[PDB]
Amino acid sequence: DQRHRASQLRKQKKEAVLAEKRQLGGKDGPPHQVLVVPLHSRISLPEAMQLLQGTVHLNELGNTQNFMLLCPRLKHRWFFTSARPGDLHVVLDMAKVADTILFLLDPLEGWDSTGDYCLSCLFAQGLPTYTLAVQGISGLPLKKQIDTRKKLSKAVEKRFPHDKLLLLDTQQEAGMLLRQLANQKQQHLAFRDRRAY
Amino acid sequence: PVARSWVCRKTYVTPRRPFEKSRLDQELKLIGEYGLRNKREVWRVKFTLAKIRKAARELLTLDEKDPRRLFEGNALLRRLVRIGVLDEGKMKLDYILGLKIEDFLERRLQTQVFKLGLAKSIHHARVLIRQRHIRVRKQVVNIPSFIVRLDSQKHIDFSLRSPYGGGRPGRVKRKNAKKG
Amino acid sequence: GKCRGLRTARKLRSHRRDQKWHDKQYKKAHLGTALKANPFGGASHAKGIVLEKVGVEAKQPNSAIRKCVRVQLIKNGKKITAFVPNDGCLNFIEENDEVLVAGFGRKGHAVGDIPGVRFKVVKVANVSLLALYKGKKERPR
Amino acid sequence: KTTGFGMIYDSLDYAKKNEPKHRLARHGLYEKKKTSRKQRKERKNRMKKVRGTAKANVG
Amino acid sequence: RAWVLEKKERHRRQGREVRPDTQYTGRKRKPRF
RNA sequence: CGGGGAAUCAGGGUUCGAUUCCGGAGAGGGAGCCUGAGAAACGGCUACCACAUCCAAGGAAGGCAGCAGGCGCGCAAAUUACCCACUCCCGACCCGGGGAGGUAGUGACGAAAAAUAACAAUACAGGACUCUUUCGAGGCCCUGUAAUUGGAAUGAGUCCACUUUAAAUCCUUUAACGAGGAUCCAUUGGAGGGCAAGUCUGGUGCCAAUUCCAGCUCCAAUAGCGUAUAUUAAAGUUGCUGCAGUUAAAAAGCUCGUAGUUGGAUCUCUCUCGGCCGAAGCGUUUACUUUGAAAAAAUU
Repeated sequence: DQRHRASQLRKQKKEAVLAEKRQLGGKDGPPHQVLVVPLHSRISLPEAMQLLQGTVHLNELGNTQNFMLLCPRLKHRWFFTSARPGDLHVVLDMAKVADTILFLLDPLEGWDSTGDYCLSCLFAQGLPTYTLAVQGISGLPLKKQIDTRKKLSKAVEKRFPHDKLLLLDTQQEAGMLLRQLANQKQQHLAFRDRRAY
Repeated sequence: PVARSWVCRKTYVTPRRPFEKSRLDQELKLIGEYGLRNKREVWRVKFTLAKIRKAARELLTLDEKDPRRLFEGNALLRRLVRIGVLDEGKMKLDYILGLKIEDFLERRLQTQVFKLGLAKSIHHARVLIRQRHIRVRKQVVNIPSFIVRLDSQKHIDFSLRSPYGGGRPGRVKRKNAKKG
Repeated sequence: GKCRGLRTARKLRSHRRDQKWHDKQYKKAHLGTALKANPFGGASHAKGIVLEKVGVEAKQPNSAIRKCVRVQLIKNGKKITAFVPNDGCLNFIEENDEVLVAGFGRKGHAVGDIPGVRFKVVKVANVSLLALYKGKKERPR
Repeated sequence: KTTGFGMIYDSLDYAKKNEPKHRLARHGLYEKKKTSRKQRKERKNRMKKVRGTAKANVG
Repeated sequence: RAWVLEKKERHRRQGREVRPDTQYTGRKRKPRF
């Protein structure tokens, strides 16, 4: 009876989680909105936005371009947007609607002082789920790539205490990044959940 | 299944009473004229003595003609004479219980360098060992707590590759002479 | 007195078996019902979602108004009332926050000053209260 | 001080018989194939889905 | 704070050595984490 | 899961052992088999039950408690890396293969060693010693303390080479550069109620006492130190060693009575067959003690 009772509770909780994970990004839900924010002036954002693009539907505006990405095999619908830090009504308006924020990081230092300003604004407003990607670890010599990754994880630990760093270098690692973003638990913000936006 | 060895020990024991005035001062006295870094180098030498004292009192309860008492009593006494904490004429299991911590701490390489006139203080000895200025026989030693056997006592030389030994001047002297 | 026969091992063994149960420390760890009603489930820490903020009055010889929080644990759904290190540390806690909760310090018994509260809050939003109060870190919301 | 091991062979022919492949390649007498384990293992599993002479046509 | 005072004076009745009664008798030093 | 075994340890114990060695069991739950020397085998098959993938909707296909990796669960646990060079295994084989296994990555679980300064001069302060009854003098010593000077020594690092290694890395060896606030800057906790350590300071308010906050000074351990929880010792507060039951927790209302437990004194080797011995009834049967064999390593 104790084993059967335990499996009854596990059958309940797993069906609840399966409903919530399928409802975002799937065929019966809104697109998984990803906001890509670089944190240094040495990060080439058009180079990173090239790697993320399945079939692509490229929408664009007067200055920025936000493209729709559909992956039929992986069964997940994306909406990728970008925002340079330092323009407050740009970054803060599209981050309160985003489900995932992708931070791009300098291989050498942690982030610029502008990126330090942007992070203080996003932390106070409320973060959704975030994933950290290092863009230029292959430009460094191969000897120091283990060593400089060791130094980078120190400078991140002041603000992101225990979080894995990924790499955005190839199309392979880009494909690994999309799978990490798709299958990841979502941070439920209290404000925007109670209202329709 | 790995080809590794997981066997490892602790070489010290923390005392039960952490703050008592009598034990705090006898330990601080030992750090003073032997130039130790912490209390752990006091508790380590205290621990290696109790291991010897436990082995002595286990053999002593055995009767005199027991062949394990004769083999391991002679083995224990030879090891203490070899590191120079026991006199030659004091080879008996009863004299082991009369040892103190200060007999073991006197046999370190830090203490022997100060006693041999190779250094100006016990703290000057410690920095001289660590900076690769001291060798025993033909081998350079960094470890101040290197316990010196009796055969190595008169062979503590002074490092042929050192400025204080063979004669190649240091970084500071070379940089200074370039100024003029 | 106690029987001292050579062939009395069975009675000496069986009696000590039954007289162990009459120590309350031995019964708590061995009956198992003291871990079923434990909110932590035999753990050392537990995470939970903050429901609201409340205030708890202190004892009669030392009057005070201490401020606690009502947090509902995740893994079992039980409600516990947790203590915050001071009133200054309550600025970093909002409702519907995930907090990591430990015990206050005496294995189940309450504070020697304020009754009714048995747990203290260690982390909020996956950062620690010590680093938040000392200005070392900032918390996301 | 420096400690090492060495061995002297009777001829160059006996050295090419009794030595490991890596020690000869340190001297320039042997060259190894440059295929990583992934390239051999994925190719191996790719041609076990094909039966016949078309095994040799696997990319 | 007042609970500390009656315990100090009880120890004063017992005759053991006590610290003198001052302004800093019962004061929480700092928050405890 | 069991065991070897781990922690603690005066002695007796108490607690632990999912976990690398040994034995067992299992491969989503059950069941039935084929082949084979050996399997009721799941990196084999056939069903049912629970899930779940592709579709032209007829059909096909599945089993990570293997190595990575992800989701979930949670207080809680690392790389979708390189190699068969080591140890061994398999094969028709000296040659092929091995996420067995090895090597790097992450790693303050834990364990060992061990930097963050040393010396000389100058100035004050203490303690000896020579001459003086003393005060005092000591180019008499010794030891400390510096908003004081001085060059001597070095690693941490940056970066050729050699060595290492399957190829590398690390360590080890070495060219070059590398230290005065040597800013190349050591933390974590606790103290004005008991153990190590307070006749402190400034804001905040109740009728001089008194709620809250920020500091100073000191103490301890130190590349470490707090907190929570489980457990051991403290605990002779589970007592065999070794506790108690008048008044403090506790002895039954009284007697008879099965099992169990405990029970007064007494008792000082031999017969045939074979070469003084060997075979044999052994002598009432035990418990006890001593000796001998036999008992996996690793751990101790």
